[PDB]
Amino acid sequence: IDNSLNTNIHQYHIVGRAIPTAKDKNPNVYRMCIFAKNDTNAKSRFWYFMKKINKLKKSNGELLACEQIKERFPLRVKNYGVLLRYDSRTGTHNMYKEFRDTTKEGAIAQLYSEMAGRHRARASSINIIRISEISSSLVRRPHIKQLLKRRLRFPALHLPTLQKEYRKKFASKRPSTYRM
Amino acid sequence: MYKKEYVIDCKGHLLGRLASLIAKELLNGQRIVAVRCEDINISGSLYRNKLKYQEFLRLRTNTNPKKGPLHLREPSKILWRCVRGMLPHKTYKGQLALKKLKVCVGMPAPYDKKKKYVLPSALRAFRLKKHRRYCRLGTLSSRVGWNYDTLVKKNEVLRKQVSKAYYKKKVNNLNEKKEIKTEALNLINPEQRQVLENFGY
Amino acid sequence: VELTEEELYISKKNLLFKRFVEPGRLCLIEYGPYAGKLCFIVDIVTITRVIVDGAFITGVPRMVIPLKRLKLLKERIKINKNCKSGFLRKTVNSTKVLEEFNNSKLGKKMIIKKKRDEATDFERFQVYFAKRELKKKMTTIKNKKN
Amino acid sequence: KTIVSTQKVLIPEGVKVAINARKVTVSGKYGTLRRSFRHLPIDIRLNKLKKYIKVVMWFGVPDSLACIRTVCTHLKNMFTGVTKKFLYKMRLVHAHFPINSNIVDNNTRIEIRNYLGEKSVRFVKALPGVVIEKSPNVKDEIYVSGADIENVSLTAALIHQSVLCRNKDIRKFLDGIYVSEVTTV
Amino acid sequence: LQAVRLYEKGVILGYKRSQRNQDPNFTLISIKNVNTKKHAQFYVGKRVAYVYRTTKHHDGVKIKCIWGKVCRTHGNSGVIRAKFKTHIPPKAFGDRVRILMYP
RNA sequence: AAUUUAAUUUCAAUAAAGCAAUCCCCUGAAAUUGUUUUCACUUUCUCCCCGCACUAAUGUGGGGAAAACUGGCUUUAUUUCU
RNA sequence: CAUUUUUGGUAAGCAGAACUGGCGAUGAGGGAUGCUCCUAACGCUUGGAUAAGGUGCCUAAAUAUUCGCUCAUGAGAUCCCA
Repeated sequence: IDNSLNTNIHQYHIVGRAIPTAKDKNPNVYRMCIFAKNDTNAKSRFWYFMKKINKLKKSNGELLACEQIKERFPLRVKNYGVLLRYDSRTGTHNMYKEFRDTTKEGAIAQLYSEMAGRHRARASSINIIRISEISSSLVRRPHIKQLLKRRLRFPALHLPTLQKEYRKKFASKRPSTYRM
Repeated sequence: MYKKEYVIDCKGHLLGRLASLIAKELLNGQRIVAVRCEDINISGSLYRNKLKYQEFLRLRTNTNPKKGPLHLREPSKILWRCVRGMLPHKTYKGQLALKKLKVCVGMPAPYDKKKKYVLPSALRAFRLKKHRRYCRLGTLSSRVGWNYDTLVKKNEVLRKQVSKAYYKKKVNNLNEKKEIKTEALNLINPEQRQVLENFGY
Repeated sequence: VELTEEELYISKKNLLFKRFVEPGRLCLIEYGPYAGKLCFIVDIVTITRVIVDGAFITGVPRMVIPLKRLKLLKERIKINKNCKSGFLRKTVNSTKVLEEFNNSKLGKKMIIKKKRDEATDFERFQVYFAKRELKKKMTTIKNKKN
Repeated sequence: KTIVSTQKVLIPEGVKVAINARKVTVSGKYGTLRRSFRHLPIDIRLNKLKKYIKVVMWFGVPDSLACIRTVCTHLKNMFTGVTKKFLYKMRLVHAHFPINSNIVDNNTRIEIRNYLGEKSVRFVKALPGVVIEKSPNVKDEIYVSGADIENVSLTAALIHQSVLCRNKDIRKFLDGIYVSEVTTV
Repeated sequence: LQAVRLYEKGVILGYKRSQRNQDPNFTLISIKNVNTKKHAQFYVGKRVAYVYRTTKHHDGVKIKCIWGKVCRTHGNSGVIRAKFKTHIPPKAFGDRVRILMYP
């Protein structure tokens, strides 16, 4: 529906297996959940992991399932812990981060934004190894601990912007910053 | 626009945006009187701006400064130069736009009688954070020796005090107009009076 | 123990800060698909973003927006933090906040403007005609006063 | 980063405050002191009845925390100054030549003669509201007093800066007038 | 007073330029009220009249007219492309135009 | 501006019932190959105790209770109140 | 001449090779400008919608939205490219 705050990164549960052979009379079936912008991207990342772990390329296997995975309670805000492997210019690093968000997909988008903004790391150079809902008391980030207080009621303190129609070129008098 | 003369009170406005908005209007078609032009804001610091003006002064010519550039010292002329930069002034179309612009430091009284407009996106408050350094264009000009400042300071104060006397008189007049209007609202025929009230009187 | 005349003192403080991001405060959306609608502050996602939830009158679903897209109103209704749509409807109906908004000067300017926007051609003439009657009478009163 | 940072600033009993829109003014026995803080964008609020001031910042960063701690210290100095003037006791050191300290202009300008036997005059005028007296008790001692710790210190610094040698060794030659003791009346 | 105008005001901008390139088939029109594509879309099919003053008597008169019609936007701020029955002169850039209420 | 019948772990009210209280839709933390079992977690503009105004606050720091309004489940009907 | 592989030579907008594509023999749009980079090869016209590429102004489209990071008493800002 939305296109004003929207994230098109979604989560897909993907299942595949090795093709039956004389050597592989009974295959091994493999499942994983993967965050991607589309089904082809999800599949290609799944295939890359099948290649990295197993000996199975797209040629050597067959896809059992790919399906988008559904938010249980979208109105509820939840504490996500996310564990990364990422590449810098001069090396590879592991990192564990906390985000309070409605859903895991919002968190992954936030994570890519954070890694890009603060570390210059592109989506290609990041690998999420597990994102999951965790207890509020177990968060290490002060900015999320501050939200988790009993009484939250800060003053808003931001600029007006309106929209294109009432985005006047010139004005008779000077604007009111406080807004009250 | 669609009006004979825009007058702009350029106090508290940020240089680049103020110039750009003026320029596109000149190109669109409009005579524009830029007024109160020492109280324009540059986003750099005083030292940083002094350095930039120093580089501008350093730029001259080896050959013959009679064919050199102009190091205009008026804050109004600084705005004018910036607008000129934002016009294709070596054309005829650009020259016509350039001619349409009028610049003045302080409030010239024939155009103080006129209404003043502002450009709301271009204020220092509007596009700069509070905790980041800035510098007033007149302050910078004074630093690099323009020094026509005290006369304007006296003139602006005298004009402002008269404007206060004008504002109180205007308030008196408006209050009296409100009082007669409210009294003579009773005398209107009921249905018509109800309609006028409905649509916001 | 409790306040007596110290009650006046706390009351008569001149503190600038008001319109806190409290749960159940009314806010006017200024941008996006649901612009010009009024809505309550439910949750706070993060420093930029909040969970807003429309009035049943205004027709805006429960959803995340940036706080920057709201113009906060004075009124606020105190509610428990976990509440959903039935309780929000029951509370809004109870507290009659839209009437308070209509009474409020910004609300009043908006509703007057709304009438003026929707006014028909005959209605427009009637406003002109009424103002003309008023000016005639008002000028006659100005003659009267001296 | 943080949403909320606060400070609760105790005020002495006699202080007559007037601090609106971050233009802080404190009056007391020794004077009225005015000091803008309008570059610092924070919610200091007064409480007259139960005394104290509450300072609060919205959406703090460590820069903001530095500002809050700085302002509260600065405000406390303003209270301290009006209640009791800040006195900088400056001892005049010389290992050879008598250095003549003649206070002129009603405790406003100290005349200094004969630094390193120079046979010449250095006059060093004070800032507004900072009195320069001499000590009856200790011959080398000079009292620099006023309502503001910054102006008295600056006045003292000006006196040091005025005296100091161009080019005879800093380790060897120790002569000049220095700030010994920072007190109040 | 004596006249009633019965059009809305506009400003004949340039032709439908792009950086350092010219298309003279389409003209760019600023309509006084508009500042959005969506609002401009209301006025999209309307007949447009450029009236201009001249030196000599032509058909006994010193006023002449070019006709065109608005037809599609040129931006999100509602600046609109108009196609005319013959190209309007660059001399008339920044001049006024009449946007009729019909069809 | 919409629209059709499908498809895909999708609701939300409506007003009468029930059910459990750190309990539950949930989510934690624990003892080849499947289980399964433990205790951890809600609210409050309710009440109490200490600190009595000690707070960012039309309150508050710490310590305890209370309830099921709030949320959650099981129902029974109801969908242009939403 | 370019990418990639490449030999000599301290290196070289240097000399010498390989594969392929260009230019030469080529307009057009971008790369601020530019024989070669990128987009793309061309009768005459009308209209559309896009590419490369853009959208503060010069200069056509956003002082768009959205999250980070960033103040520099010579900051930084589109391959070749200084």
